[PDB]
Amino acid sequence: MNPPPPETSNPNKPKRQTNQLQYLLRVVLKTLWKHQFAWPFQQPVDAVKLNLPDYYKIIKTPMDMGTIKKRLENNYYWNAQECIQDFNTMFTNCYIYNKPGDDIVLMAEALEKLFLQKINELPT
Ligand SMILES: CC(=O)Nc1cc(Nc2ccccn2)c2cccc(O)c2n1
Repeated sequence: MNPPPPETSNPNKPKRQTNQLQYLLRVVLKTLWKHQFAWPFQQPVDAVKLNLPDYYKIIKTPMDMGTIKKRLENNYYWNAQECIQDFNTMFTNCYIYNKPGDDIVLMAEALEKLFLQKINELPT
């Protein structure tokens, strides 16, 4: 079945709220959330509902925009680079599990190119 989702709070992890992390929630995430290809990434992969029983045998660092959202809302991150790593992990997983030109990869590559032009400039 499905593994536990990644943690969205951790009381012994130091937390911070920088200007660039506010921008990742308020601006970067909340617009990517609205893209037409955003739905498969708005929650952890449900390997049971999707009949992908091999997903979590291949992917061992799962990540998804729904986890990132709760992490941003809970001030989980020390800095913006930690949150950007989570985004890249989400995109990289999708390219590892699937193959060039799959419908899901096209969705991810569309989000990823949008993600890059949106983080091109972060606040100060
Ligand atoms: C062969 C295959 O179904 N691959 C998939 C399917 C996903 N979500 C879905 C969900 C519903 C229908 C089809 N697809 C998916 C999601 C996130 C990351 C991934 O790597 C994914 N890979």
